[PDB]
Amino acid sequence: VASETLKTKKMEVQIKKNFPSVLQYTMTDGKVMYGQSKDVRTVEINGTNIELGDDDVTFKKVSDTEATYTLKVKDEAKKIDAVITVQITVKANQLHLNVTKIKNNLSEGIPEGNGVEENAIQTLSFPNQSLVSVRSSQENAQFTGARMSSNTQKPGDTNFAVTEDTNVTDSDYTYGFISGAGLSAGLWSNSEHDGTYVAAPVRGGSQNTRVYATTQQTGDATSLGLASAPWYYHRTVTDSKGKKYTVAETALPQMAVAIAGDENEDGAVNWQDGAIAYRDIMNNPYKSEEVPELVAWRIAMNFGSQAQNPFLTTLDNVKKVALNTDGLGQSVLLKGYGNEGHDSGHPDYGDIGQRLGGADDMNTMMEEGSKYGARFGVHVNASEMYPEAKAFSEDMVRRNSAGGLSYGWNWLDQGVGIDGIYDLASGSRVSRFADLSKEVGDNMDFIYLDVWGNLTSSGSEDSWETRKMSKMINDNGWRMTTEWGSGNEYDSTFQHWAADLTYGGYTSKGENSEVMRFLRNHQKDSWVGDYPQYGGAANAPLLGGYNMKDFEGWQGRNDYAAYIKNLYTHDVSTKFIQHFKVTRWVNNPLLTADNGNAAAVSDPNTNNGNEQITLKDSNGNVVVVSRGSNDTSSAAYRQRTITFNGVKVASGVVSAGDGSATGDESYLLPWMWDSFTGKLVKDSEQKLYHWNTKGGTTTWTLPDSWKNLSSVKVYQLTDQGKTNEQTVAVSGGKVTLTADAETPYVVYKGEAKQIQVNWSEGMHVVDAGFNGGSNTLTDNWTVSGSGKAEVEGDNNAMLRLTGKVDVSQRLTDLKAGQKYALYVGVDNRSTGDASVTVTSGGKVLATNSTGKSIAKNYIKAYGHNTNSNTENGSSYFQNMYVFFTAPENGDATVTLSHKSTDGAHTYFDDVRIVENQYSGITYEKDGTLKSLTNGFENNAQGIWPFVVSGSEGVEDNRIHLSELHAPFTRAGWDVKKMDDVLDGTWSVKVNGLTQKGTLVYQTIPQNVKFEAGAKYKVSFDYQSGSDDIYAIAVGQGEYSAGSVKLTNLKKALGETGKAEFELTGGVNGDSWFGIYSTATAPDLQGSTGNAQDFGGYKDFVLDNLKIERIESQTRTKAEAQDKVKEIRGKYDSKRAELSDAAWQQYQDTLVKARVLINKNGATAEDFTKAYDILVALDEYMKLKDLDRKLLEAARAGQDDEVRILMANGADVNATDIHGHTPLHLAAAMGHLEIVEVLLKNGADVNANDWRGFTPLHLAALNGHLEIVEVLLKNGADVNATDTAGNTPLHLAAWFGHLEIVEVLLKNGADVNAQDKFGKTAFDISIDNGNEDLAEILQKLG
Ligand SMILES: [Mn+2]
Ligand SMILES: [Mn+2]
Ligand SMILES: [Mn+2]
Ligand SMILES: [Mn+2]
Repeated sequence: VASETLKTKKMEVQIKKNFPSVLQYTMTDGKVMYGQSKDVRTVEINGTNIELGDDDVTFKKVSDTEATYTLKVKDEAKKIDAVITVQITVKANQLHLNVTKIKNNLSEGIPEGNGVEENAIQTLSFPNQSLVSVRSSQENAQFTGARMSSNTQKPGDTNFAVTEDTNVTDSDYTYGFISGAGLSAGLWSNSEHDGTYVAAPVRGGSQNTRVYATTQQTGDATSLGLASAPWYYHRTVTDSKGKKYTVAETALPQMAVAIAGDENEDGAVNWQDGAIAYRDIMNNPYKSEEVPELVAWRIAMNFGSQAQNPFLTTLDNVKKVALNTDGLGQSVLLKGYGNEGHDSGHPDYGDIGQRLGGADDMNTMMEEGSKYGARFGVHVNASEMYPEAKAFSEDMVRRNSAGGLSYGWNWLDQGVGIDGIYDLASGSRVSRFADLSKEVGDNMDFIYLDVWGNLTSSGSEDSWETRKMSKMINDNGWRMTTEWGSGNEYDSTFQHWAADLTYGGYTSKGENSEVMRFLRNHQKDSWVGDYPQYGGAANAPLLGGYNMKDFEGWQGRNDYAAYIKNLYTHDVSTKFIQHFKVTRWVNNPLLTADNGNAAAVSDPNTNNGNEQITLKDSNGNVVVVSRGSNDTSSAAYRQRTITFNGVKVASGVVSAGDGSATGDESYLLPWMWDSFTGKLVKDSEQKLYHWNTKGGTTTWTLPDSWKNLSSVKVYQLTDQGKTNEQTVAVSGGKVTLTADAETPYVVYKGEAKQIQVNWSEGMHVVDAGFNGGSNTLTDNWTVSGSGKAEVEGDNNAMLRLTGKVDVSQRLTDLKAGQKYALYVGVDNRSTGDASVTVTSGGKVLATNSTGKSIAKNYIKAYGHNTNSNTENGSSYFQNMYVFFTAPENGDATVTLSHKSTDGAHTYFDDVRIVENQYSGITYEKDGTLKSLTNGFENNAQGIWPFVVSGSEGVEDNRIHLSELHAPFTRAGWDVKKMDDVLDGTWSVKVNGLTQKGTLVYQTIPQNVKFEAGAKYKVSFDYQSGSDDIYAIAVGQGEYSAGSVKLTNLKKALGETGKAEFELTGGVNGDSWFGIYSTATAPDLQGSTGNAQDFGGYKDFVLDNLKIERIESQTRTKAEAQDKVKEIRGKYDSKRAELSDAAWQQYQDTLVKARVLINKNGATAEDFTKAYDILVALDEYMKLKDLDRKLLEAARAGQDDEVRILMANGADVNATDIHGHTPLHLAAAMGHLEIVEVLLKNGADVNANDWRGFTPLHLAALNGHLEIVEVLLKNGADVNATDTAGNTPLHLAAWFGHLEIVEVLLKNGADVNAQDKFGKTAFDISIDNGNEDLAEILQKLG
């Protein structure tokens, strides 16, 4: 066989001239490794194997390190005619085989827009190429392979001896290493092939197998050789609509081997030796070099327009974690960074959440946080989208075989699957990442790709697709991170279901492979950590494993202390270990002869034959992690010792990662690296992290570079940073440390200076979140008053006020003459008012206040929800707003204050100053509300003036600000029957909250304040899917069922409806209105499946709210005096006959009104307010259900009972659930003996009900000739169009009566009137099926 030789200082490779093949590798020491010793010249194209002849291969030795081959690959029958150019290069102990050019003589290339390239070279391989091989005739001939396993009970590895009986053909592995005759080598390929896996719950590149092992006979022996799995070149793919595409290669085909001897000098030559060498040739995930620095992983969540975590709050929280960890690196995943929050706006990647502070605040957060070693990344979705998203198009939609939508999940809106192949082949996805790139430049660290591999985008989402997905992302300078534990083996540096050990159970975790973890532990957080509950891989892995907890809303996670406790429990040590590369791993108790690991490295001379891992860095430092015993029944199985350069730095049992049992582990870990590129720090910066689980006193040997010190400085780490400096003596290079249980300490060689932190940079105040300790109330905020101001809270610190106290601070960096919103979270337990006020040189620009807070916080992702115990096991925190214009003066100041000097507490947190164009609030001269309008077009956050109620308890509330994207968000697109937006770009949307029997959302006095005794006209535009599904609720104080007044609303589905009612301020000023979910079931109109959800039958949209004060009539001292006489006469003698709690509320109002009336020097305004309050008291004192019994009396036919209730004092225009007044309920039943008497008492004859009609329509429909004539006399609207369109003339002819038409037309009924349907007066009688009504219609009409 004509050959030639390639040379390096480490080896000489003999290569065949007739094909790109190796005969042998001969190391400097003479050890030889075989290649393909047999004449094998196979080239596979598009699945057809073609054997290449002598005339088909051209050879050129370029240099001593390189050869070029030109392969004439042809098959006329199978439409194959290509020219493959192969390069072979040698470098040190490595060999590379690259396909550098692929010329297709049957194609002019891919037509524009990734059209189908006919006879395209889709796949390429060299079957049984045997680039590297071992024979059964060689000393210790063995194979080690690795496949994907997300199951802690099932290893992904295999280890067996290569014996005469070894028979395999194209056996695929993610990794394969062969060893024998004192040399080991693994094969690397960039192949995107999907194959054999052990356990994986998803696709998304989990099944990437790039090595193919095959046996053949080499005379005497059986030879096992490794080849690369097939490569994809110009692959043809099909979208959900059947449209076919040809997409170019992700990269050209590449492969390599690295020949190793006894690399770890352990006297054995096995896969571990090849693995060490493999690192020099293997692909490395982009930005994997930074993984060891990411000590503090967490998610900062935003959801449902709430803006729970604006970008500049996230920066303050980075500073808090930096102080508590002494500056260890961080990785913050922004979940809901975009659009309205999490699972909103998918897949508009470039739409940075405007309510969070937009791209401007994101960049500030990223640039500034980077100074503290914090990395930032965003949660994106490439599988599901919502109609709101500007990317939503018919082409983007995934469709099924039937041609219908591939529906996603319904929550705030209905998600629709994205056609993944379209999104890739059209260039759509890559332009959306480009949109984000434009916003973030080079500031953002990573992308977090959710769900990829679950098969929502297509039934494929394979390694080829995943590779192209990771490329798009890496090309914009972003490190790849994803959801599923097994997902994206090639490019992911983090799996959420690997790092958050709680999800999915033991079958769905990180990578369970010794081979994979050996090779890449330092490059990823994608392994199995401690979660003993799962067993196997999760029972005290020696290398640790990232254990992720969160404190910023993700899944209601708000516990800061547990977050930090967990960092020091598992993640400091895990990260320390990641600064070293595994070089040896013996006695793995997971690997047995029974699970396919007979040949696994089992040394009885290291660690008593129990598990041990040795790791080293590029500087020759050695870490040794040892398991106390390989018996899971022994207490020692969970005992680990860690040594750094032969010195004990950690010992014990970690507290169980599943939170089941605390341990005893104590450590003194040398942290020698900066939190940036991880370069070594200087001696004055060299530090040790100390942790003692049980607490107590432990003695330790300091690292060698500390042996000559006489003392050390120890600081206890808090949210304030380095505290309680201790000087500890050093005797014989040893220290004694007393530590409290689960408490962090940092040890320095000398005195260390405090990390400089300037709280709330860019937030227009200093320390907006109250994280500066007790000290902020001295240094940043200014306290004045008799009362008490304290920074209370061991978790999320708040401001706690007691008595008369003013906490104030100057506003900075405001834009002169620009409109700003200033909101603060407030929880008021005091009856005395709690205020927010913006002033300029003594002038009050804006003020707002709250009495006792009347609504518990149900926002899951918010820091102070009712599950957070602010005081007495609850949280009533809700954002209180002020709107002002920044002064030209340039001198503005905020004041948080408490008015009454009672004992009760007021809680404030998160002072937010944000540019805002809202101007819908118009006041009176006295400062109270004249009117409020909201089109929801400028909401700083949330559904303001409404606040979310408890129909779903503490949840990621299915209520948010809906966005316009026509035609997709409008009624009529697909199965959609309701508009998301009624007016402008925004509305308040409720999704599927039917049959709750409780309040959905409501106004609160701190947003809308309804003055005791004052009348208001509440009006809004709305859309409700079904009749009686939602209701307007009218209450006083904290909501209690049976204490609220409901008005069930009519179906407005695709047509904006209108609602308006009169609200009278409750005697205690805690009156409000909102939306209530009734008990009646939706009218799904025969919808099946997701159609029930998307349709809108279960939904409620509200827009254009108008609240107007109705100016009352001016009263005299007299009118009011007389009203006290009247009110007391009716309810005095009835002393505790009804209630005792309601007697206190009655007596307190009579005192209030008397004060106003009798104040020496009172005025008409005092007299008319005392009278209006009294009128409202008389209404509260109608506790005996008279109003609900009067309506019950006109119904049944009780002509005698209406007489009793009316005179007694029941409401003249009392309404039921359908807005029927006593006139409506009696005009329809045919009771003239009830209507004649009710009309006399000034009962609203022109009052509109549920269907928008007056008792004219109800007296005409049921066939009452006596009630219609007496109604028109009393001033009934003959020309009255209802919400349904029908006037009293129309409905009179529909049932079957004529007589009414003549009595209506006489009074002035419009015959030319046309309803909403399109029917007129005469047109109705044609389809009636009778000419008995039509005859008198044609005579006059
Ligand atoms: Mn070795
Ligand atoms: Mn706070
Ligand atoms: Mn609007
Ligand atoms: Mn939405």
